[PDB]
Amino acid sequence: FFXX
Amino acid sequence: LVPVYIYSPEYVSMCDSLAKIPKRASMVHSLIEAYALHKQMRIVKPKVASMEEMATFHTDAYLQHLQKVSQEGEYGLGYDCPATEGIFDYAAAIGGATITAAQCLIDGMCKVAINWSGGWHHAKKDEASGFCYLNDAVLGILRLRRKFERILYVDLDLHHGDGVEDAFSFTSKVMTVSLHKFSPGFFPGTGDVSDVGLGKGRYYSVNVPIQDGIQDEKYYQICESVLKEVYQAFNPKAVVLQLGADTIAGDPMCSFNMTPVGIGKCLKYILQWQLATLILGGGGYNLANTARCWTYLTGVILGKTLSSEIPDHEFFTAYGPDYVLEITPSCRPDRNEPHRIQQILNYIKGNLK
Ligand SMILES: [K+]
Ligand SMILES: [K+]
Ligand SMILES: [Zn+2]
Repeated sequence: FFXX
Repeated sequence: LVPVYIYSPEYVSMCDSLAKIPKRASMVHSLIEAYALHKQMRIVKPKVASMEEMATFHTDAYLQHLQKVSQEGEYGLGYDCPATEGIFDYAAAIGGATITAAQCLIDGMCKVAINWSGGWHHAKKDEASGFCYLNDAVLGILRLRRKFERILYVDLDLHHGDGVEDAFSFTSKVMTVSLHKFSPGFFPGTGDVSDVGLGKGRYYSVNVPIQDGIQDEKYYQICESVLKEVYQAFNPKAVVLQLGADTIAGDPMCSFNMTPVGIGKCLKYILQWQLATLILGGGGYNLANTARCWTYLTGVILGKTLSSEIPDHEFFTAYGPDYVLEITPSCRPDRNEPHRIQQILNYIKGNLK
């Protein structure tokens, strides 16, 4: 998200 | 002989608490139950992993730090893996569930054991990564190695199965195979086709880099080609299969354009081998579609065709506006150039003989  | 289904109310409630996937475990389980599939499986309550069991892969120091943060509030924590209260108990529950599934397989209780809430494939021995605080897949592989000489790990999540691959990079007793998106800046960045493993493990890691927009037919052709070659070359005695549903059309990852039918064909191809098989989930961030996918795949495991109409159940509104089980592919380009796929497959084919 960030990041992955 | 019936598949084992790892489930308990306390386990589902624990798994429902991960913030990237709220209530996903309950949605998956309640759709499975709405289709009555639990009546065709042996329900087994998961045990909680001990620190001793977790330490078969994770370092003592990482496990001390995880416990400390879990009580109080480095090692890959903070961003994708926030350092929050209770993370150790969550890790122990998920690790314990996959270990329990593996134990059922080594004990001969079943030939297929299912832990849809596992599959946290990015965690490393000493580092949380990619929402994964503990690598339950590695722990399950290690438990299977008590009875099965060679383990094949197949990872169909959208993301590279880097943590599992790295855990086994240097050994020929576990072969890892990952199909995943591979593109500049796409997490975790690893897993080009030239990633083959190290030392005596060279050629015992297989990586299939794929671009946005792949659909069922081509994905299955790729997967079948690779798996036929892997089976003949490696002769596995047991399989661990990660089925993250973030490849499915409609996922916020917005990369592949798959439906559960295409993944199901990959699953059926593996099931034909009649080996002890440990089934895991993983990613899947459109919650209703992930429940659709894993419910459909549970039907595939059971040899059952499911009705298209979603049965009424507690989460019915999440399945609107269509309220059917099938997923319609999006209209986006398939960015996989045929001759590039040929190059990838030919490289793998040569490496496996
Ligand atoms: K993968
Ligand atoms: K390996
Ligand atoms: Zn993923």
